[PDB]
Amino acid sequence: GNRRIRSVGEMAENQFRVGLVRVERAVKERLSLGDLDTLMPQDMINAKPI
Amino acid sequence: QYRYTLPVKAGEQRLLGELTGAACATLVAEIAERHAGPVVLIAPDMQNALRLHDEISQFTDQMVMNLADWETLPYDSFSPHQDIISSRLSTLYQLPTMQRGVLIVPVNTLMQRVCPHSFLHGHALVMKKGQRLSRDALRTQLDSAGYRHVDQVMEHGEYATRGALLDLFPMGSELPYRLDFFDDEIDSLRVFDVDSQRTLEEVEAINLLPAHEFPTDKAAIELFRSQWRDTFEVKRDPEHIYQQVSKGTLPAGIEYWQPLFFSEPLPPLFSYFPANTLLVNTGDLETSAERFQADTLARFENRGVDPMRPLLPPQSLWLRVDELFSELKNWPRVQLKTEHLPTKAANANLGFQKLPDLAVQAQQKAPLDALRKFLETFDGPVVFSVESEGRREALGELLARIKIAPQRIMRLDEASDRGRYLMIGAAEHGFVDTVRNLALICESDLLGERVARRRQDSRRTINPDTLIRNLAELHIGQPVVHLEHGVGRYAGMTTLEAGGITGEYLMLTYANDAKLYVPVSSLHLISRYAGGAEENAPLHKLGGDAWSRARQKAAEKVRDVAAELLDIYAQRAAKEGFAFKHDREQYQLFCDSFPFETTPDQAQAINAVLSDMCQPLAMDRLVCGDVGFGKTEVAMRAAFLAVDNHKQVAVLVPTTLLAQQHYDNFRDRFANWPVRIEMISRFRSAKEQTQILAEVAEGKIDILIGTHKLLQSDVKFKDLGLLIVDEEHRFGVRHKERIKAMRANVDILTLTATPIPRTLNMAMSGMRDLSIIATPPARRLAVKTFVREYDSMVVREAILREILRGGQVYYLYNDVENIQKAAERLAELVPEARIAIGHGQMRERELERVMNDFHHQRFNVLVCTTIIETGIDIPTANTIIIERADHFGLAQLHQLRGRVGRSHHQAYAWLLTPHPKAMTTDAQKRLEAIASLEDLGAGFALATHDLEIRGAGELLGEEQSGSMETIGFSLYMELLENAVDALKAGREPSLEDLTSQQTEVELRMPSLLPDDFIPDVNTRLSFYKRIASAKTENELEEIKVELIDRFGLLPDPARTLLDIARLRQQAQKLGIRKLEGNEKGGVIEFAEKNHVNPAWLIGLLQKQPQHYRLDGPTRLKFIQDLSERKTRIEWVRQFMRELEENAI
Ligand SMILES: Nc1ncnc2c1ncn2[C@@H]1O[C@H](COP(=O)(O)OP(=O)(O)OP(=O)(O)O)[C@@H](O)[C@H]1O
Ligand SMILES: [Mg+2]
Repeated sequence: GNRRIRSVGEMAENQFRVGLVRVERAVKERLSLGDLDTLMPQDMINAKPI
Repeated sequence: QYRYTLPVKAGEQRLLGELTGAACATLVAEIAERHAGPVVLIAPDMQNALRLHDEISQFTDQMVMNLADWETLPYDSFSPHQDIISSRLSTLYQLPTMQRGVLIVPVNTLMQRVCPHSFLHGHALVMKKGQRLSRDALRTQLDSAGYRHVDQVMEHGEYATRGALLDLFPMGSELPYRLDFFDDEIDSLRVFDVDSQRTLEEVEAINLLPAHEFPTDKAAIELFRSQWRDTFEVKRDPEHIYQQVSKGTLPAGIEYWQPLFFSEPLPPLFSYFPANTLLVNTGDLETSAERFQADTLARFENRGVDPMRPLLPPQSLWLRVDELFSELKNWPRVQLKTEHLPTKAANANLGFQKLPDLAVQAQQKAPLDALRKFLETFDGPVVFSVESEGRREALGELLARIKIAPQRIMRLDEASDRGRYLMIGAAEHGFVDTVRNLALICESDLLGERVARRRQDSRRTINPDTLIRNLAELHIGQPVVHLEHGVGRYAGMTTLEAGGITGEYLMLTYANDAKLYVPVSSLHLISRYAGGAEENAPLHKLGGDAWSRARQKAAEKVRDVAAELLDIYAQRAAKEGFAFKHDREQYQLFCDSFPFETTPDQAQAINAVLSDMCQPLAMDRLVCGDVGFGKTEVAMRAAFLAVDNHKQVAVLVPTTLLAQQHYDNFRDRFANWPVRIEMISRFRSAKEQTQILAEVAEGKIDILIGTHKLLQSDVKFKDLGLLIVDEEHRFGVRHKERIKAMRANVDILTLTATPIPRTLNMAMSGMRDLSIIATPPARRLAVKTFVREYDSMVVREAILREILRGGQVYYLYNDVENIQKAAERLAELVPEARIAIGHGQMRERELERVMNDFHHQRFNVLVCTTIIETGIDIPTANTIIIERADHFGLAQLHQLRGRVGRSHHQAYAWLLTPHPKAMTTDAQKRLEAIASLEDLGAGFALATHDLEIRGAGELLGEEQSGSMETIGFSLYMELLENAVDALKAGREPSLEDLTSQQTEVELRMPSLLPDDFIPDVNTRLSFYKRIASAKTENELEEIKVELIDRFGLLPDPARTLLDIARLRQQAQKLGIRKLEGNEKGGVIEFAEKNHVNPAWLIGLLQKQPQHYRLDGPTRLKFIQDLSERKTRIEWVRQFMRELEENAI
């Protein structure tokens, strides 16, 4: 009742969240940088740290 | 006789009128000279005071001196930097008896209270030999000081007056001193022993001032505590200033708890004034005292929170404006105000009209029209008041253009009825003194204004093909034009959320199905289609394809750098250097023009540079020294040695503003020696560059300061003799070598503060010399670094602390698109400041104006990018505020921190960071490192820290900083020695020579011998030489077969190199002087005596109008679908052959 099971889904979701934190940090920097009015999300996020 | 009478009575005023700009200066000079006693100039604000301290000193010679105020803000948290106090007390000790001169105080200091007597004539003694004072006067003043008459002075508070000699053992020091008054005068300062009474040293002037503004001994501490328990309440905490003082330490802002220490109210500073001053005003006081009182009250209530560290009322440390005007009815006063005062006694009008419209511009063929027409119609004299010394020459060769040669006068009343004179000072605006007919034309009245950015007609079209009236009726799929993004397809209404609002939007589908929603409140931004192609309409991509197409470029390593660098160094190590000639006295005069003293490490670097230049080898020296240590004067004292042998120095700086600053500084320093200095950059227009280059080539310009425009292959020096790279932690490599490549034996003097790792390792391995600079020059203080999360209150407090001191602020922002909004936000945050924007993407005649005005204090805060990262001086700027310091290198942060300081003022530097939930770990590591090393001489340690982490790049390639598997130095010296021996024996020309006469066949398609194909850099270089020197196709074929034998198959870059050299061989014989090629076509440039059939040429033009166009005397542009490089090659070869069969 004190030891619990984290199988495939929970573990991989944790790593996905770890990647998503770096993604959203990079998104925040890219937004605060200049020239907002011609950005698009594809040219904004990086699919590397996921 | 004079114009008006000064007043001498209780508080009678004299209003003087009409005095326009920089005439307050001449009036106060006149007043200071005509008055038998002191003159106290009460400026309205510290800024103005500082300005006046430079202007007045130009028009007279009385000792004009400020009163060095605590540069803190009311109830601030910083100490007044003890040096300041050593000049804030000494003034006060002389103030009761100053017999002549001008003391300049703003009202920031005038309203303040100062030490109240006693403590000054008790805990101090300033006395120079020219103190005509008796024995018994000192006796009674030491009696009031409480000293005891002891014949054998041994401990503190003891004095003696025996015979003619007077002895003292002062409160401050542990040494007794013998005085020897003769005939109502002091005659000796004999440092005699505590007991032996034997003189150790005879001095002329003695200074024993307290090193704190308030008494610090035990009795005063007990008094402070008692007054504290009287007024405030003590809390038990080791940080409360009650316990801090009690434990003996003094807190940070302890000066603002001054009045507690004394138990007698602080005198209003007016008790310190002499018997008969004459307060000269400026502007207004019953308006600026009120503003300062309001700001002080605001600070008192702002910080009247924080039970820790509580505050006295402003009445207790500042005069109240009511008292201040109770006291300015106790001194005879003269007000200088710039407006027509009607008529009465105690009032007068001095006709001081403004100058006419004086301005110049290069637009008219006659630029000097305003002046040439003003200076004939002027019966009176004219004085030109140029700013610096060197600027005189920059104004002496401009008035030669209209035949006016100004004498130099010293005092303004040397002018005649009719003459042009110039004087050197710091005045800022002209005036036509129509009383005595004279005129003063300051240099800021020849550079009036800039009026560009007047645009072009139409940025919008209204009601044309598609009105866009749009009461929505549009169908679905109907093409539509958004004004900013182009054509899309309207795909219906929709409803959206946007973070708290539910709205209705229009639905537009661009390419790749990337949808754009536009609000219905702003549907007028949308127009209907116009091309008549409502079924054949295109579709743009939103946001462009900048991100997509940026990866199209590269990966061909189009040029091998190892061969070029090895050949450059090999040509370097072969040729014998130039051994300059050194003339002792003729360089002694250049040394004497230096208004400073060379610190014993700068004078060591200078001696090393000179004794290295005067050797038969070629210098290559790095002068790594911490920022602001005077590295530039090393460059000037080497530049003098160079150009005194007629040798064409060339200074290379990596930005335009630094180029402009160095141009001004070099004209200042070489302001008498006949060396013509010029600057080439993008500031200089194309009718100035095309003359500077002709001058250089003919060899008349003798120093050429330039940005990368210098190293652009059209700049041919006559006799280059010295190269001074400045701020070399830029430039890459090819820029540093592009000037060494044309002239090998040139001397390089590489100035930097944080050398980039490649050229720091390469200095630490003996390839270059290194001459560090330590011992910060005179009175520099390590800049205080603060790292905070960004905060509007922190920004406001920092800015006001700098501005109310009078200095200026760099507010580094580093984002060009948002810098306009950032400056607007800043100017709404701090209404008290004056703000301008500076960044290297303006029309450059705006950037000239901005950084000129900054140098002349015309605004305070400069919202700037990292264009100020490279050594902008501005010695008044004493606060940088780095907006987003988390993304900056250590070297970058150090150079930015080094912009402030530069003078005796303590200078703060803030590194604002975003809130730490979004800063990488490396960022906090960088920031804590750069905040740790807040000292002097930290630059070289930081550079050798940046190296060792970053690691030096290739020793024989580009890419200065990185591990990346270089070639070894131990291998490199052997490789270079092999190159040197083969070269000299062989005597082949450099590769650059084979580049020089090369008929350019830049077809921008890769052409080199690949590294794996011929690994030995030396042998590959030998093939480069023998190929480009092959002057027969048979020789080329012999090279081809030998290379096939020695290394097998020929890769594509190698065979293209062979074919391109073939085409060279052909085209040089033909008459094609420069041939091109690209994806879509190219241009062929013929020579003057070409072998091209012109009948065939017109035939090309007229049977193929879509392929051949002549644009220039020899420029034949061809356009073909050169989408395959092999097809490109066959096209150009076949073209030439078709020409050569018709060659004539
Ligand atoms: N020995 C010295 N004593 C006092 N002041 C000096 C001395 N040497 C230089 N200075 C002053 O210090 C300032 C330093 O500016 P300078 O450009 O000469 O060096 P630097 O600023 O380190 O070089 P850079 O502009 O490349 O950073 C100059 O204004 C100079 O007048
Ligand atoms: Mg420099």
